[PDB]
Amino acid sequence: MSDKIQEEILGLVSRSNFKQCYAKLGQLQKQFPNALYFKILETYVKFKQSPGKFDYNKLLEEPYGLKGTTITGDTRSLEFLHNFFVELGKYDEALHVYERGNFKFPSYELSYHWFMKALEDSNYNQMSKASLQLAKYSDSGNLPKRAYYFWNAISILAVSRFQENTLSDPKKILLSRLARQSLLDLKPFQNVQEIIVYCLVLDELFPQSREISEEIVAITFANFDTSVNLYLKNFILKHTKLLNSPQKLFEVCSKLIEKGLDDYELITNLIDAAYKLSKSKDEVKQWIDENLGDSRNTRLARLKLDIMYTDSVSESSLSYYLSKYHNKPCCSIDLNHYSGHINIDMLKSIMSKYDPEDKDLIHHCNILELGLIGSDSINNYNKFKGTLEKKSVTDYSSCSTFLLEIVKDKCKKTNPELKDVLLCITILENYQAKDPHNFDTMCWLIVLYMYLGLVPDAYFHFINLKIKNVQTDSLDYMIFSRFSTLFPNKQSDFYSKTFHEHNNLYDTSLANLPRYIQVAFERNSYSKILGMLEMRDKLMKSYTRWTKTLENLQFSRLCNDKRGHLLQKLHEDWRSLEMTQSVSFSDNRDFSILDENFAQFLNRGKILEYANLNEESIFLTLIRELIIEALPNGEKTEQISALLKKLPSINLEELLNNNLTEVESASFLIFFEIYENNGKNLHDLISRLMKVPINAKQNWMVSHTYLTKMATLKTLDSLKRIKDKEIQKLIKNSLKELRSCCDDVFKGYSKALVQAYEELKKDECGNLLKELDVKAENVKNIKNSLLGIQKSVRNL
Amino acid sequence: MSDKIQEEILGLVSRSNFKQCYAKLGQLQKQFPNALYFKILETYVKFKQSPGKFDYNKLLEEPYGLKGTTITGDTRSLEFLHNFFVELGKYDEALHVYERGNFKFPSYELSYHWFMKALEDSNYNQMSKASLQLAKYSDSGNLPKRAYYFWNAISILAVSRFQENTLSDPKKILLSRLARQSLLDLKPFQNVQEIIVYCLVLDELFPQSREISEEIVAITFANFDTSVNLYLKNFILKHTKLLNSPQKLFEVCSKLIEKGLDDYELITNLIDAAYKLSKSKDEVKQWIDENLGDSRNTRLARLKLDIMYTDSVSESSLSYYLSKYHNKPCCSIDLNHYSGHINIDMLKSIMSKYDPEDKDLIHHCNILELGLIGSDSINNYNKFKGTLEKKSVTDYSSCSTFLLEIVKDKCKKTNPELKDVLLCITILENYQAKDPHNFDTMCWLIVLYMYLGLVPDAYFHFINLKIKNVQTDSLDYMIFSRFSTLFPNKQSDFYSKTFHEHNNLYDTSLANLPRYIQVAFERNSYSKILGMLEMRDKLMKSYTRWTKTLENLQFSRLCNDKRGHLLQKLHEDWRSLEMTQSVSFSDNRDFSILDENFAQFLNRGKILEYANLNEESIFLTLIRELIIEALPNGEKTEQISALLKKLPSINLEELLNNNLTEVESASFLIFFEIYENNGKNLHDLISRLMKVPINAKQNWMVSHTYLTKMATLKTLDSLKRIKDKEIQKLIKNSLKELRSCCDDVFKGYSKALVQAYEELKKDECGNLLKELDVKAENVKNIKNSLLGIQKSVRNL
Amino acid sequence: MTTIQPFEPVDLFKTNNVNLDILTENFPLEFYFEYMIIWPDLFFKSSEMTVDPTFKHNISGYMMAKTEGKTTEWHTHITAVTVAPRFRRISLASKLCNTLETMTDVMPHEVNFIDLFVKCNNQLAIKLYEKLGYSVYRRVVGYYNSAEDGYPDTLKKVDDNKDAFDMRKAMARDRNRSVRPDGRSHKCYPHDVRF
Amino acid sequence: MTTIQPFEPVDLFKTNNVNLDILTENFPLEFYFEYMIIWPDLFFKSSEMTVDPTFKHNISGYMMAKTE
Repeated sequence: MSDKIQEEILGLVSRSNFKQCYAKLGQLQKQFPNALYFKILETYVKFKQSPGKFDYNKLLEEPYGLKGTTITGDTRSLEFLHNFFVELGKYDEALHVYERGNFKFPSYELSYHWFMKALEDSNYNQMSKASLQLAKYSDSGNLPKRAYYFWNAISILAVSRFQENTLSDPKKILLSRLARQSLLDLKPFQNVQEIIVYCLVLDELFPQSREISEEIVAITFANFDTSVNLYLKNFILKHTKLLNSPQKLFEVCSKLIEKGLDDYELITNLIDAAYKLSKSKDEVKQWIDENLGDSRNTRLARLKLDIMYTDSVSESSLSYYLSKYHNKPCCSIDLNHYSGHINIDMLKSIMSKYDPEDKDLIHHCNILELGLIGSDSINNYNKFKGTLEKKSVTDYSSCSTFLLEIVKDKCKKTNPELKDVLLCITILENYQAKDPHNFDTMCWLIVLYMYLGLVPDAYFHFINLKIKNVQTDSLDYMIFSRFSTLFPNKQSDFYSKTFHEHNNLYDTSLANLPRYIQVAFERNSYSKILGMLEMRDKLMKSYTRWTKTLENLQFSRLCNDKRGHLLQKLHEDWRSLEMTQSVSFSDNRDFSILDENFAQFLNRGKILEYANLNEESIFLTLIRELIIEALPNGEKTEQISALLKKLPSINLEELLNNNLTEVESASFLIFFEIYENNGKNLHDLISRLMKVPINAKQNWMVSHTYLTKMATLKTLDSLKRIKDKEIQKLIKNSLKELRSCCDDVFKGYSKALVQAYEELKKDECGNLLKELDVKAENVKNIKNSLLGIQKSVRNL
Repeated sequence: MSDKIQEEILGLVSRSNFKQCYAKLGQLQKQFPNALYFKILETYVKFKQSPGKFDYNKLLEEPYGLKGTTITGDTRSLEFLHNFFVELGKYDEALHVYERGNFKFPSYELSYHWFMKALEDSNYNQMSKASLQLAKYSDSGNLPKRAYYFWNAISILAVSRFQENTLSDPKKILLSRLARQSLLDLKPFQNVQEIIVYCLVLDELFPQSREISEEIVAITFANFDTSVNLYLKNFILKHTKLLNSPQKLFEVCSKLIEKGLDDYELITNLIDAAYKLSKSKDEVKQWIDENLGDSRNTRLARLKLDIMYTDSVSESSLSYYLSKYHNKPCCSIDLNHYSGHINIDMLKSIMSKYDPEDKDLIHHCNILELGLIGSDSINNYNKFKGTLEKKSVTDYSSCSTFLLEIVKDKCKKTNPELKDVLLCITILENYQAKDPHNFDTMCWLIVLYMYLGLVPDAYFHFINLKIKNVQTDSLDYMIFSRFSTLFPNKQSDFYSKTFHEHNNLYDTSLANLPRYIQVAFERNSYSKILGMLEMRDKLMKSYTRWTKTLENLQFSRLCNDKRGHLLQKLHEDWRSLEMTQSVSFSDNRDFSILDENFAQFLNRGKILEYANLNEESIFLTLIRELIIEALPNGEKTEQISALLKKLPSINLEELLNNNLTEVESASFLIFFEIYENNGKNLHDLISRLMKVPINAKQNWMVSHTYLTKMATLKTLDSLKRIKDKEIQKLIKNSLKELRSCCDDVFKGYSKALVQAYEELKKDECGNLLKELDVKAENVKNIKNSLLGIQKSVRNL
Repeated sequence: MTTIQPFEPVDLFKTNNVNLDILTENFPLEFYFEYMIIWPDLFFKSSEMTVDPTFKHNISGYMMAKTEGKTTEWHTHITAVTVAPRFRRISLASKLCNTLETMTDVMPHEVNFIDLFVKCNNQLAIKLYEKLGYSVYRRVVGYYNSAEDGYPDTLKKVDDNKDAFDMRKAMARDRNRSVRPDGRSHKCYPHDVRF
Repeated sequence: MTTIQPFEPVDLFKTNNVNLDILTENFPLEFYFEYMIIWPDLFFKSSEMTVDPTFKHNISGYMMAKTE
């Protein structure tokens, strides 16, 4: 009954309906004079009607804030007060009403609603208080009293892991002691999940105690009589090493291996313990071979034995490993880890002794990745390319590494020529046609097409990767970085189907996570809860999430679309980030899919410059969007003033040029000058924006620079506060000039691409294509893709 | 988590502890307001509490029925609705929800779930629609789109063979056209399995089409260039004959024969082709001999040639065949097929020309089975009984041919004398004692004992047959027919071990078939599927499967064992049959194991009256069983009312006597009178049942009539609805004599055998027994088994 | 006269004339399905067109095989061979074995050899298998051990009632690489037979 | 070189080098999905960074566990 009343008031409240709202609330307060809920609703309707006319202190802070004397136990009144205080940015007050409500009207139901709200707000401090009240009133609950002390301990661990900055040192010590004591009083533990939480409390809240390490080893070792658990494996190995007891470490590793665990971490710690116990190398080797038999791990254990007992890998252990692994993909990875202890001439001698028939494609890949012979990738590719016709269609091709060596070498240049990029694309397209599922070559094709600004050709490969669910957070950066200024086509499947479906992770799955975490608490799945909290925090803070939201606001301005719902969502998402008490962004992007040394590649490879976005660039883009929203009212907002104070204390223009493109920096300064200075210097800033060069040698920056200028100038032309007729004439003339040059810019770039093509057929490029038996395709496809982009850009 | 609730709610429903269920679901419903799954659960709990109080139409039909508008994509919601609708017998609604679910929320998973659910339900129509939905959304599937078009065709193939009655004449042509075209669009075929299904589609859905036969011959002949497939062998031979092309038939047979396929079907079609090609008799004979050499077929090919070219078998071809096969057990079968064209005197002359040393046991057996000499089985056995000591213990003696000839002749009598039944038994046992692995004599020993109702000695024989697996379906009928009234011993290994183990076929293997059925489609083993489709339909409808369950229900009634569980499976088994949309029974009993004319024997030989069971007898027994469940409630069920209308529209009483024993018929009529007429006429009906004579000359009917009388009266005495005094007077009085007589009958039965032994010693029986060189066995051992049977009866 | 036909799944209802033989195994219902699903084309039955299927089962036998191994060890394995009692000693059992040879020496199988396991005491099968050109490759000690017998602990004790012969026929493509004249002296454990 | 990674539904295509083992059970797809649904964090794999994923399967083993 209540919810229909709220919907009609608030339903009216979207419009606002101030006169009908007050008539209806006045009837409801006459019917229910003691219902605090209808008085709170009247205060909300007042605030929504005229925020600056209603005294926040008198109507909210004094009755219901941190010193509030008006306390209720009605769950609807508390939920509505919470949502009201959150909307006001009053996050301390928002959960304080539940804490006060539960103090005055203690119940299991109210304590449970408080715990659930504190989980939704990421307030692990209030979750810790609510869990102790649940333990106190557990007789009316559905879970045994013991469960709520584990919920309290997990809440204390969550504060210590994710919100440590919220704890004074005396409070940290107090909470650590409370967590340990409350779990100690619950012995004997009933299941492995309770033992895991107890070990987590001991390991993380009491670092460097010997007594703690003895306690963790004692409790974990006894569990291994009956069960095998991988969390307890990790605890016992960590703490037996901290105790520096080789005897106990040997017993633990032996017992777990005798249970049938082939684990390289167990085998290495067993070898390290056995060496410290003065056990002979042959005794340890024989014991491993008897208990585990022939595996990848037991063959690698012989190399670890040689290193521990003789400091160098022997020819006998290396030949024994290589006899089964020389033609396995993992071989180069396995031996590179031991590169400091393996004689390279010995390794080259063993690798050269195999029969010509056993020296398969894999074996030659391993030789290359081990650096045993100079790069001969062209001859090796030509020797093995006939394997592409014999493989399963679903198996990924061995020869691709040879081609990716050539592509990576060309792309490592600080400024790859347009012909070098088109050469890499021509090699990879001709290969991808023969190995259609090879995701390594497909990821390189996407990135190379994106570097050329050829988003439709990048999209053709990206749809074949079948990216969905959590992969959208880590991989969408390859094609959706700067999408509003690379390919602004709302009718394309790229935006209407792929981008929209990829947002379901943040809009649906992220929104559902608090529920799943609640069920994890109720089901005693305690070992996963802290990781589920971390997963939620990383998705809330995601670079990909925030970049897509900000780019969609810019895209919706560029298309003259309605933005009210996107701005509302931005403000709701920002409040949700502020409630975490640690406003930061999380980079979840998987760059390691392109190269292992990718971090060095980002700093040096212009090939990913379009996807070069950091925390500061996201934060500057957010501030720009909030500035643009504030511009029509012409008031400075406390929010923007607080965000600007969080920026590094350097010159604003230096900060912009270090984190944004030259055109993005010029766009920011234009909106900032209107906000800070009422547009006094706007003529010179628009003139500076127009001077940013759009040249045919700029690749993706051709579309980006054009569309960032267009988005800036269209936003200014819509801004009713620009009253100066000379400035209005400048904006319209700059829009006309920019529309008039569109065709010459894209024709100039099309001519540069054609010329670079014709250069591919000559000299070193033509020789390499002939050696690889690769046909230079038709430039026609490129031209058609660029013409599709040009048509989409011209129509704005 | 979805699963964890479902058992617990149903487990509370199953204990009728309904009251908490709504609270728990309401607790879930507050947590999960949008989960339709829990709303369906509410209906299911509702129905179980008071079916006649909850409006099926209002709560189920409008949201979920054939016009239901409430459609969900949650597989768990769909599965639970399906199982509920099936439980209501709403089989069309059960799968309709999936079609609507897949229509509204199409996905690979949901299309797959729908196909699997339709597969369980034997709804061959629904796979065809389900298969098409997978093909459209195969892009997220693990099999190529091409597979799902074959799946549709096989589903179309499945309908036409087993569910043609479901297809209107316009729909058949449409499905026939759809099947062919979808497979045409996938040419070229990738494997032999695809070719077969295309050939299968053409042959059965486009019969008698000239173009179709030409197409199949063309594609099949071209495959025989590289590979040899026996299905394509069958396809090509059929249609080439349909093409009436002697040239092509010769070419096809020659090409297949030259590949080393010794096939008489190839040879005959080769032989048939050459004559129409006017090839000379000698040319064909040499060509066959040159390519195939001396084989069983090629020697017999000369006989077929003689008939085809001169209408008589020549002495030369027959003698050449006989030169090697006259003393082979296959000889009689081969020549009897040609009996119509072989001069008996010419055959007789050759068989007499062989040396006495070559006229071995098998030679004389062929002489006997060919009717070339009068029956001399007594002298022949005595001549050849000396082979029994020298043959392998594991080898079968052909001496049984002579002894079974005696056995059949006595058993062909319409009414075997008690001495006559024992006479065969005495002969066979001494032979089985010498030929323990001969099943031919062993089965007759098995068959003879059951007619006398001496189950334990036959069971002594059955255990040595090692009947297991599929043989239980075809062979258990000899001992598990009517077991509840032949040998009601729950403690005997016969029931506790043998009967129980034999049920594993129906309770576990039958349930397991869909998972095997699924993999065949995924593994593209299409060529076996349509035969694999067949097994289940027969297996639900198997005479043995249904009989054992119904007899066990009576047996559990006779033993006062719990039947609540037993009926539920019966209703589940009945529902499982009904969903197939073709209610029938399948007679899988192998009567051919005993005699070649056994179809003629069953209708005339009282020796198998105990095993004489037809569909009508099976259907009648079910109706009696279904009645018994309704009797305590005393309401007429639509289920029974629908079934009774399916019985032949004659007066009831004749139908019973034509398919059930007189005592079963009298019992059967009784149960209706309480059900149909509230029991007005029990006074006369019970008296008629009691008047049915129990005489010592009725062999198996001695036990059968007694126990059928016992089972009926105990059920009535248990029936708390019978309130009338004077009927109750008779019921307990009637039982009272029945317990008293329990021993009077058995001694007279025990008395009767001993005189038959004295009869056997004297006159025709004894003189043959002196001639047999076999001496009558010891009566007491037979008496003890009867007195064991008698002992079992008292303890009832 | 014997014609060779595909074994259909429903033919298991028609194999009683075959399967009541004391030496022929009635495998679990699951087991028959496996062979048709993975290797449908090698699972066939011998049919007598002389026997009317309306009155009597015409199935005189059927063959169960699998293909296994890789490279040099790619072969066809004869798992089970049976012939209806009425049709024994007339070389039908040879015909099925020969029928495999034509069927497996060609595409798509092109196996290097055919092998089978036979009990060492089965002199009847042994002489049959020798006569077509199969040779003993090795003796498998304890191949037919029950759970009660346990795993054989030593190759030195041999029992013709418990050991199986690994019996091989090399194809022409194998160049006799997979057969040996002295294999009766070579002994291995059941776990050493791997492909 | 072993890293511990979440087990993804599509990894079931890449486990043959683990699951052709005579002692390792190949469960129905439904049973793997039940563990992924109820205990998504307690279903994880060991992956070998030494083995190029494109060339061959880098899954060296896995754990399936539940809380109860």
